[PDB]
Amino acid sequence: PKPGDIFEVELAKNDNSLGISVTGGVNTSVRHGGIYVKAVIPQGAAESDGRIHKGDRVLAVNGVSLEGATHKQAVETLRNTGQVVHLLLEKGQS
Amino acid sequence: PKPGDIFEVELAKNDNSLGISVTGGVNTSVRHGGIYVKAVIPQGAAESDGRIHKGDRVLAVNGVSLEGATHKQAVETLRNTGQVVHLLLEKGQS
Amino acid sequence: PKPGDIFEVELAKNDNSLGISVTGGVNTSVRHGGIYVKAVIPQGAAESDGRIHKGDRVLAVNGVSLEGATHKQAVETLRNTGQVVHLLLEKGQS
Amino acid sequence: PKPGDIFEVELAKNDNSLGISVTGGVNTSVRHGGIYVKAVIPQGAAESDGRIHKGDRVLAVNGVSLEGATHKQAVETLRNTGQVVHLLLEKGQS
Amino acid sequence: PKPGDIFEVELAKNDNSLGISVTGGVNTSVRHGGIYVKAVIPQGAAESDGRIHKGDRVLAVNGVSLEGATHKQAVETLRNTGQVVHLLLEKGQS
Amino acid sequence: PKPGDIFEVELAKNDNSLGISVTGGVNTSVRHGGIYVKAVIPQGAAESDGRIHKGDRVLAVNGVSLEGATHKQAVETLRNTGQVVHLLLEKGQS
Repeated sequence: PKPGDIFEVELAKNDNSLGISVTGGVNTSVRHGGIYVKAVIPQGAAESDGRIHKGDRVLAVNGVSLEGATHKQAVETLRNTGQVVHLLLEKGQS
Repeated sequence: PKPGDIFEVELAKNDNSLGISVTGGVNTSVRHGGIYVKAVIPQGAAESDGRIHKGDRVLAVNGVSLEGATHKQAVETLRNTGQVVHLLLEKGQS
Repeated sequence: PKPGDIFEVELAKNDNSLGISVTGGVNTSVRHGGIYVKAVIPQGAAESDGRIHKGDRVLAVNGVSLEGATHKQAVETLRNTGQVVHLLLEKGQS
Repeated sequence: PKPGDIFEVELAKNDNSLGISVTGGVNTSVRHGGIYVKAVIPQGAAESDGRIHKGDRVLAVNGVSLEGATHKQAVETLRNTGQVVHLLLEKGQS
Repeated sequence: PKPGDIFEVELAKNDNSLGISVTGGVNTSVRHGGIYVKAVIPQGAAESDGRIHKGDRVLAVNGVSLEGATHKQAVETLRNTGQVVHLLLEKGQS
Repeated sequence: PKPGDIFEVELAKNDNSLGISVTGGVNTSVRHGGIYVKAVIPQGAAESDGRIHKGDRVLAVNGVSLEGATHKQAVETLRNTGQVVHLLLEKGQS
């Protein structure tokens, strides 16, 4: 994808983690309060898969929008998932 | 989804089980012979994922309709899959 | 698709009709009480498209299951759509 | 869909209009700057289709995110499309 | 999409044309015997839609691969469709 | 699917393998340089899943076309993936 493009992934966890950290939330001044990929963890699931990078916006998890989520809630939403997770993203770096 | 809506999931097994029991089949008097989720097994894959609930109808597995399946046939169709399974469902009533 | 396979189409109406007649519904003795394609109307939209054939089962319209529909209800659901309609189907026999 | 659910539509224009008006954008004082459906025009494309309503958020158009878009920019993004437009939404009216 | 990316479009015809011309086929010496977009016709459907460009590869039409098609067969496959057509493409080089 | 149909799968690895061996690539004399399933490994991931068979063509991996791939490039593309891999295929003859 190009920056700005929507894309979706079915991401399998490794070590029961998606291998990303997130930044943002409505409680934050992070732009518009969105949830963004802060970092892909070395040798983690996201990195091995290769489609998600720092800067991508996480729009939804398993069919549910993250709109209105505080940081705590976004993290919890990502954790409260099974071994394969459906993620909807916008490609960052535009 | 709301009751009646179509949804799809890619569900990873836990210890080779999707963690759902089903009821129904053409051989039964259940509704019109359809395959429905009887229970989401505690601690299982379907429960962790959080999208599938008791009463949802399973319409297809890995791209093949369950039409005409007996109960036994549906159970075996669900078992005879790999580690991640594509499921097409209709959301049940609350 | 082969018989039994799930497929979907986005079908544009010709002169406000999808060009399919249906058979079945829970008030009939058509198998499983399902809604099936009775005919692909000559010169109509479904015929021109080429993917839908007599005997295919219509599972959903614009994201909403036809589960439990009477014949009349199914016909209305098809008719109460805009110009392009999303249809979910099961490929029929022979 | 339930409020908060992601959904997508392929919507055909009527009289070269999708038959919805929008509110919001980065510059505006509305809802985190996101783009929301303000109204569905009577007899219009979106109304006939029946899947989009006031309050839904428009996440993307033809594969491209509306993220960071101003009002004018969003309104034009919607206009510079062809006869059928792919829309990604979040169901509103919690 | 970036060059090499898969993308899909539901394209409504304008004046009964998709507004694209193609090059290639197993009877030509075009690379891989593939079918490529030769031109997008000014003011046509593809151009208004904005997602398809010269050099993109057409992988499939309405669910069917163009693998092994001669040039005339590819053209006919494109023509022998309804008012809205599902196209699977690979993004070409710019 | 029928021969020539497009299908997609989300395939989970078993013991870090997709359970398929492929043949072809631009450097080979196989077909028109495409990447094809040579075998599915007994008791492996692809076999258990049941949708991919010898002769199917792999068109893309995780959203990126295998156009122009040498064999070694194709294999590396398959390997440089996470635990669940999105594959786009054309159903082979028979």
